[PDB]
This record gives sequence, C-alpha cells and structure tokens, in this order.
Amino acid sequence: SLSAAEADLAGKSWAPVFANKNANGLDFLVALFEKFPDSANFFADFKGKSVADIKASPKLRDVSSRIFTRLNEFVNNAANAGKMSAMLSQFAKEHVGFGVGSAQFENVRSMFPGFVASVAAPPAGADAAWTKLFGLIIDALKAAGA
Ligand code: HEM
Ligand SMILES: [C-]#N
Repeated sequence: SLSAAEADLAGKSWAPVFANKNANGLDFLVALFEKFPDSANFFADFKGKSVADIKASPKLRDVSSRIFTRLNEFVNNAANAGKMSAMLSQFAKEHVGFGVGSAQFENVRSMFPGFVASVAAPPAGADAAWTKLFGLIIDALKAAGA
C-alpha cells in the first residue's frame, strides 16, 4: 500500500480530476488510446476502431465510467494494505481473463501523471504516489499470470 501520507497526496491530485468524472474519464481513455494505440485492441467494443470512432461511440461512457469508478475506490483505499490486497487480487483476476497484462498497466503508469497535470498541477510528491500505486497493480497483474 501507500502510506497515509502518500495516499493523501494521490487523493489530492485526483480530486480535481474526479470532479468532472464524465468528461475527464472519457478524456483519460482517449489519451490512452492516442498514446498507446495497441490498448484498444484489448477491448471488444473498440478493437479495430480509430480514435475518431472511439470518441463517437455510444459505448465510451460506460467504459470510462467503470475505470473512473474503480480508480476512485483504489485512491480511497490506497493506505490500507488490507483492502488493497483484496482489491488488487480481484482487479488482476478480472483483467487477465480478458487478456490484459502488466505491460498495459506500465503504459497507463507512464501517462497518468501527465494526464492529471492536464487538469490541475498536482502537489509535490503526488506523481510519485501515483506511480507507486500503479506499481502495485502492475505487480498484482504479474502475480495473476501476466
Ligand atoms: C487504469 C485503470 C483501469 C481500471 C480501474 C479498470 C477497471 C475495469 C473494471 C471495473 C472492469 C469491469 C469488470 C467487470 O465488472 O467484469 C474492467 C474491464 C475490462 N478492462 Fe479495465 N480497467 C483499467 C484499465 C484497463 C486497461 C489498460 C485495459 C486495456 C488495455 C483494460 C481492459 C479491460 C477489458 C478488456 C475488460 C472487460 C471486457 C471488455 O470490456 O472488453 N482495463 N476494467
Ligand atoms: C476497462 N475498463
């Protein structure tokens, strides 16, 4: 887990992002797709589609919302190694079954701090907390067989 201090920093940087969950969450998805085009092929709904197609799909909102809803719960529980264990196991089990692996989560980690900053400048120490939070997911995915 993160320490209470780091988790506080991550929550602080996430606040302004989550404040506009519909829009920011669709934006996160599109950024992902722009930067790491192969990601899209993991989704049944967007396999083969171009970013333009993705942005115009009526399915986008459901996908971004579920990521944001779940990410929010990770942020909230990040300092409780207890809940983190449970959350990460499930999260990884779910993903691996869909063919998604840690490399795709390395990609998310790479671009996340840049994405948060696109909304509001994060406090000192926040980027590192996010990178350690995503490092934990990456590790759970490796544990799950990918
Ligand atoms: C960044 C944070 C992410 C979070 C919080 C997240 C969250 C979720 C959750 C909540 C579900 C629905 C699980 C269920 O109820 O069965 C799931 C589905 C899925 N996610 Fe993620 N996800 C993340 C990133 C990824 C990435 C990077 C990929 C693809 C590269 C991925 C691909 C999938 C697929 C393919 C499934 C379900 C089937 C599908 O829609 O095709 N997710 N994810
Ligand atoms: C995948 N959300």
